[PDB]
Amino acid sequence: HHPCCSNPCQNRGECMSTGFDQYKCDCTRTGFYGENCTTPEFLTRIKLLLKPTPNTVHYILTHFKGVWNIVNNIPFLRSLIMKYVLTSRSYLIDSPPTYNVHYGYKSWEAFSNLSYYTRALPPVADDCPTPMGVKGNKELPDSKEVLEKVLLRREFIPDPQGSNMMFAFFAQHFTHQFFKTDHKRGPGFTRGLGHGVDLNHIYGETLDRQHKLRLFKDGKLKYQVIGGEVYPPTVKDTQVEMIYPPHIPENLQFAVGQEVFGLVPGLMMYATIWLREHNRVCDILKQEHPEWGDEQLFQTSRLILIGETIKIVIEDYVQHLSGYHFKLKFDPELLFNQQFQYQNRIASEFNTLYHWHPLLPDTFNIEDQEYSFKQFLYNNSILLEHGLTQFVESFTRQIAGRVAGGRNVPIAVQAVAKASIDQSREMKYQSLNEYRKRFSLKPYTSFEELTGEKEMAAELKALYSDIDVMELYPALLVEKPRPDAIFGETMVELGAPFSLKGLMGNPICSPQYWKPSTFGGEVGFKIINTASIQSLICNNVKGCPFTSFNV
Amino acid sequence: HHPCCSNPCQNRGECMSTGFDQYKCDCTRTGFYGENCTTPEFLTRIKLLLKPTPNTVHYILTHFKGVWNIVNNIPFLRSLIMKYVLTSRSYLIDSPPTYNVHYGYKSWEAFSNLSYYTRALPPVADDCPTPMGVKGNKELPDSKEVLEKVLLRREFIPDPQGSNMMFAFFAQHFTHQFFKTDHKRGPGFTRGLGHGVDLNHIYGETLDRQHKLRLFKDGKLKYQVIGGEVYPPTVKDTQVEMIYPPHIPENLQFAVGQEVFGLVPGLMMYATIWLREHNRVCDILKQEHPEWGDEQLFQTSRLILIGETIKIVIEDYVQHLSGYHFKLKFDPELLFNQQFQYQNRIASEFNTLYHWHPLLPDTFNIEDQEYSFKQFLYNNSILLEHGLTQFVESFTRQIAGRVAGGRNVPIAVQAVAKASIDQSREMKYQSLNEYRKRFSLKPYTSFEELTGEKEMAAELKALYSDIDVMELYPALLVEKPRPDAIFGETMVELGAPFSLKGLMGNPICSPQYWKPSTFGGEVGFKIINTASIQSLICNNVKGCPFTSFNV
Ligand code: COH
Ligand code: COH
Ligand SMILES: *[C@@H]1O[C@H](CO)[C@@H](O[C@@H]2O[C@H](CO)[C@@H](O[C@H]3O[C@H](CO)[C@@H](O)[C@H](O)[C@@H]3O)[C@H](O)[C@H]2NC(C)=O)[C@H](O)[C@H]1NC(C)=O
Ligand SMILES: *[C@@H]1O[C@H](CO)[C@@H](O[C@@H]2O[C@H](CO)[C@@H](O)[C@H](O)[C@H]2NC(C)=O)[C@H](O)[C@H]1NC(C)=O
Ligand SMILES: *[C@@H]1O[C@H](CO)[C@@H](O[C@@H]2O[C@H](CO)[C@@H](O)[C@H](O)[C@H]2NC(C)=O)[C@H](O)[C@H]1NC(C)=O
Ligand SMILES: *[C@@H]1O[C@H](CO)[C@@H](O[C@@H]2O[C@H](CO)[C@@H](O)[C@H](O)[C@H]2NC(C)=O)[C@H](O)[C@H]1NC(C)=O
Ligand SMILES: CC/C=C\C/C=C\C/C=C\CCCCCCCC(=O)O
Ligand SMILES: CC/C=C\C/C=C\C/C=C\CCCCCCCC(=O)O
Ligand SMILES: CCCCCCCCO[C@@H]1O[C@H](CO)[C@@H](O)[C@H](O)[C@H]1O
Ligand SMILES: *[C@@H]1O[C@H](CO)[C@@H](O)[C@H](O)[C@H]1NC(C)=O
Ligand SMILES: *[C@@H]1O[C@H](CO)[C@@H](O)[C@H](O)[C@H]1NC(C)=O
Repeated sequence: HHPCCSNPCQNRGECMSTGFDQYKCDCTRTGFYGENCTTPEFLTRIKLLLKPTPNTVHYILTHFKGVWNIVNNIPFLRSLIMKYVLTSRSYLIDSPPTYNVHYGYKSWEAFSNLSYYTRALPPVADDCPTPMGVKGNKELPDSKEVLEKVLLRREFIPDPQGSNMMFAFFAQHFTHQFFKTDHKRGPGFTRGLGHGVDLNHIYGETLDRQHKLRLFKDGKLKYQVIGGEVYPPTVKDTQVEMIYPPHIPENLQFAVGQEVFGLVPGLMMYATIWLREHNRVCDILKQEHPEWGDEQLFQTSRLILIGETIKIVIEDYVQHLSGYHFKLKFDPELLFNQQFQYQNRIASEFNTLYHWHPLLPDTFNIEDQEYSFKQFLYNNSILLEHGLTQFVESFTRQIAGRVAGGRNVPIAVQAVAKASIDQSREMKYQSLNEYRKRFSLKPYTSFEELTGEKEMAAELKALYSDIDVMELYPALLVEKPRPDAIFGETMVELGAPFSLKGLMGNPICSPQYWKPSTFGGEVGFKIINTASIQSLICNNVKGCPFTSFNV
Repeated sequence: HHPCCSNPCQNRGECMSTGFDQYKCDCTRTGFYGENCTTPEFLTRIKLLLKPTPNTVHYILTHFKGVWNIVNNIPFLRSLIMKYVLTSRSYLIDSPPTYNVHYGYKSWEAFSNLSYYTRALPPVADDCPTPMGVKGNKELPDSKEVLEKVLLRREFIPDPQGSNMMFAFFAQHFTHQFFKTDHKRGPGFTRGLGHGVDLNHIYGETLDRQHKLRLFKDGKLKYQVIGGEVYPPTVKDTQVEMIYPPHIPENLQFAVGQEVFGLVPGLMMYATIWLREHNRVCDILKQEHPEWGDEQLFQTSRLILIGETIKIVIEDYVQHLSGYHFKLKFDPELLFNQQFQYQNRIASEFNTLYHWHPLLPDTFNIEDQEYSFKQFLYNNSILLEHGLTQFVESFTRQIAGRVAGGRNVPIAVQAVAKASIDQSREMKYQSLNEYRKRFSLKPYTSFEELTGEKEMAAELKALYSDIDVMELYPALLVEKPRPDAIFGETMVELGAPFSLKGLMGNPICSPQYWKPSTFGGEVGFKIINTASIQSLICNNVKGCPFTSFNV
């Protein structure tokens, strides 16, 4: 078996076979040396005793509301802090990217082939003696047992942070531009070849789909008017392929950039809101530039919408998820004198950790109705019946589920939850503890320490035996949450570097792009820098209902 | 007409229309302000009073051999100087990239579509009153007339810097991995989607082509053995498409990563040398790693050859061209504490300036024979007849043509020389003087100042009327050379930023890749960091003949 199977190399050191049964660790720039990269250099030892733990940092950022209130009002100070949040998080991501499901060593194939998700840790080699390497039993516990014992919802557990359905649907719509598993090829492959925030879920992944969605007048997207309301055009009108089961009537097959977005009326609500936003931006641009043509109106609006998206995601979405009293800021200039790579490759494990199915409620409650999963799925009649204003007002009020803490996956999606476990193993993911060490976190020393509780911990001990072979995905969903929080530490500490990297990595954030003329002048540039989830709804939904990401 | 037609914004200010007959310049981070970005800030005023001209710096680099001898052997000084070279040149290149032939403003399409070459200057708008904007006549002079009066060789002008045919064929083999114009789509499009030094000219641009070239044993590339010598395998054996006339003997239809390389035996010489190098690195790695299979042997050799290529290009090829007494160094670590983007997009103008037609001799002299272009073209028999040893010995001794200085384009390639002019015009290139200002050079104030001479200057004055509409490509070939140099200022000052950017921008130069484990341990790493043009031939050509890029 591969001499690296036991993952001997510590502290981001890299393992290489040097014979059939010997390895060498490459400790370059890790700040450690010795056979396994565990002897700290003097200056490292100094950093290690002065580094606060992630839990300490969390405490600080979630208390002293009064101090943060002052901090938030000193632009100089707010910038300093926001800069440090960006730099520290991004240093954890390999960029240019390295490994993928087929390459546990760096290769040109893994670097150059955009069809793969990248990998933050290399796969476990095919010939290892146990699924996690050398530890644990020959087989991992039946995934149906893991799912049933510690993942499936008994009573609905509401998110104590107050996340609503506007938030759950925003997360689903936004992340589905960059998590687009290519099932013809397997779970380690993506169809999102732009690998980030390019708004392909609005404009289409390829030029051909974009051209069928565009009106070719005024920079606009095609649309239809139903009952005086603007909605996406149909499949029949556009020839844009969409995934619909065969019983969907032609007039109900809306066409949008992402072909799975007809699956869910919460996804279509966002699709329709963003299509309106693009056309509203074209209108403002045409007023600023009566000399411009359609192609430039269209491309400039798309750049403006990419900036609006990043800005909302940082200052509304991540803000709300963080629970911080510090006010996060979208400001590309904070990086202009730092070392930072303006590029991103989507990581398989970032896709895995975003499988937030416990966020889903037991029913979808719009106005006086409570729809089951079966009535909601595929059913865009519900959208037309109630209308966008009612959808916003209903979803803003309805609470989502807690994600960490265990037993909160709705039964309606049990096959999806089981697939995440199975596919993690097909992709030969290393263990939870290897992933915690990869992200500068202490390994968990027991199931009880992971869960913070006794009963789920004891079920997992019986299922897995050894904490060091506990798997990443189920651990994210059973992990002890922060006090009154939606997530536990592992979710935050992996999720935040992948997220900030992907947001800031965008070329629009680069110094040659981040200038008013990129966006058609100061008016277009202000649209980005003042965008918000409330303004997005206010500008594009009749009556301008109030909204946010909390109930 | 477009109000930016006259190129009103200076100092890398960006021009935008603000109504039908009005523009705004965006002076963001230029160090200038005012309507056209021409009023310098105080620090800018200071930094401009202190900056030496390129010709002063070139003079210092090519004199005081005595001092440079000292500097070359003080590793700390050498590194400090090489560091400054890398950083100051790279800063001129937009990265992430911006314009292309269809987009004279930033857009997602121009960012994301890898089929385009990028553009260092936006194209002249389609509706400008003259080819170059607003200056000059309604039509540029007939390209055949410019070609015949100032470009065509009367008698062969030797390169005074002593470049040889090893150098000339190395330039052509090396640059044709990244200049691969997609003539199906147009001159502003490329088939080299890796946009740099990925060695697709050895390994194939696509995975399907790579797999047909590979042996699948020991990491190796397929090959044949003719009269005891190793050569690339055939088109028949591999089913790899190559460009060859119908008459070529089956066994001379050599198949290599790049489809056009059977065109010229000097290109097949280097293809053959590099195929041998790949398989020799396979043998070294198999010895080091008997545990490794074919796939990892193949990928790790590729990474190693990519490193060897960068190494030789900087320390042999660019060293030679530069004329400097300072010893250039390939060392990724010099950029580790600098701001630098590990990515590259090939510029259309870098392709245009690399049209080094005048390097070609009047005949190709091997051993006793002197072959004409007609006899040399598509003729791999000559390679087999003389053998690689004789190739290297003859090409090392045969001098190449001078590139600048005018009238040195061999007539056998006059059609290609005329195409460079016609296609520059189709891609709506801005003028020489706009390019010189883009790269911080003073615009030429007369045709005489451009050429350093009278007769060509007078022909060009009558052809073009205004120096501000002289064209880039033909200016590079008539420009007054540096003293006994192969190139003028404009060639070196545009060429060096594009070159060093594409060299250092490669992911293998990034801190996560630049580690001995990437290359299979210390043995593979050393192969890279001790590569030269001499060791390349010594290891792979029977008898280990002396070679160099000069004499
Ligand atoms: C972001 C939070 C979130 C939410 C709220 C959510 C809500 C819902 C929902 C009700 C509206 C339904 C019916 C489903 C059903 C599914 N989900 Co999501 N999912 C979410 C995050 C994800 C992610 C991320 C993936 C992987 C997508 C991929 O890789 O293509 C996923 C995968 C799936 C798949 C697998 C098919 C595939 O194309 O990979 C199904 C089926 N699920 N989910
Ligand atoms: C670098 C030095 C160099 C040399 C020594 C050289 C030597 C030779 C040679 C010797 C046997 C022959 C027969 C030709 C003939 C040709 N050259 Co070159 N070329 C060179 C630099 C280039 C470049 C760069 C291009 C554009 C390549 C592309 O875009 O595909 C080119 C283009 C061409 C093309 C067609 C592609 C195009 O873009 O128009 C032909 C045909 N030529 N050339
Ligand atoms: C990168 O940009 C290239 C230049 O735009 C582009 O090539 C172009 O692709 C389009 C659309 O696929 C082809 O045009 C076709 O448009 C309609 C679509 O319904 C067809 O029915 C027409 O008959 C026509 O064939 C363009 O001809 C083609 N232009 C070229 C090759 O110069 C690439 O598609 C873009 N690449 C990517 C990844 O987007
Ligand atoms: C290097 O890390 C390795 C891999 O775990 C260590 O090797 C194991 O060490 C344990 C405890 O000392 C023993 O069971 C064996 O000696 C090792 N196992 C195997 C399979 O060899 C090693 O001791 C660490 N090396 C150093 C020098 O600290
Ligand atoms: C910016 O450049 C513009 C356009 O190139 C200048 O306009 C010219 O300036 C002077 C007028 O005194 C003349 O040389 C030209 O006849 C003018 N041409 C046009 C089209 O206006 C303008 O002055 C520059 N602005 C500044 C403030 O320097
Ligand atoms: C990226 O890698 C995938 C997986 O290797 C490649 O997909 C395969 O293409 C091969 C070789 O042409 C085929 O035999 C199979 O049809 C594909 N295998 C799959 C999908 O798993 C893909 O071609 C690569 N992309 C690029 C640009 O090279
Ligand atoms: C391409 C990826 C770009 C954006 C991804 C968007 C949202 C994901 C945000 C967080 C995932 C879980 C951790 C939450 C981050 C809050 C903590 C912090 O700001 O440090
Ligand atoms: C893809 C880009 C990578 C490599 C470029 C390859 C060759 C370029 C070399 C010459 C173009 C003219 C450059 C002369 C540079 C010498 C001066 C200097 O180093 O500053
Ligand atoms: C080498 C191909 C020459 C083709 C001749 C057509 C162009 C003639 O051009 C003339 O050539 C003369 C001879 O060198 C020069 O003295 C003139 O200045 C030049 O205009
Ligand atoms: C779809 O939802 C509508 C409400 O608009 C409901 O009346 C109908 O029964 C649903 N259809 C299905 C197939 O569940
Ligand atoms: C090709 O080269 C051979 C020598 O190897 C030469 O004698 C022959 O004439 C050439 N063929 C053509 C078509 O010129």
